[PDB]
Amino acid sequence: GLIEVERKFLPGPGTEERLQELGGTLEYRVTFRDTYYDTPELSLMQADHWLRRREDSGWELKCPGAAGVLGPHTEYKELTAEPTIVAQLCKVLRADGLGAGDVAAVLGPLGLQEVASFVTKRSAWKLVLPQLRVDLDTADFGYAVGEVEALVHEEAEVPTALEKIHRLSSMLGVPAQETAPAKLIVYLQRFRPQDYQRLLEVNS
Repeated sequence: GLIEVERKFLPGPGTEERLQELGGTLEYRVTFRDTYYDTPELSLMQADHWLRRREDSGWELKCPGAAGVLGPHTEYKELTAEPTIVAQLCKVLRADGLGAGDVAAVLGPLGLQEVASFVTKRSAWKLVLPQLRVDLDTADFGYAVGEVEALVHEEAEVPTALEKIHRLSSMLGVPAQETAPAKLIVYLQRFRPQDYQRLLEVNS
């Protein structure tokens, strides 16, 4: 139950320089491979849940922290304990008690399948005020996207995190009303358009 509060944006030529000028430091660069999973009907995505396997690492379910109330794609609790990931997968897909301690065992009984696997290179920036993060991601299919991010522990901490993230974003030059899609979504646009389209359709 670590809570990610986030705002994606398309980085510009001056993004990194502005981050430096604000006292930000580049903490690490990292390449990782992620495989995303869903049912044929895309039940998780439609529920704004995001299941992936970080290759060589472990599983993660992103669970929306304020569905309905907040605008979408703003707040996620990141589940990494597999017994909890399973419990929650069964909850959203409406399967019963499976008796499952692990996701791999749960994949077939729940009708979950691989929908994407791709490599990302990340530059991870921190701002040391108690801290904000700015990840700059370039996926292996050419899409560059950024994310201003706060990690909190309490849902009570979320309104403040939002304000902080909104304010950092302005200072980086991101128009109040700009949005940018997740890497996964540009992946579907490019390689599985029929899935991208069904997601825009059913979301109307």
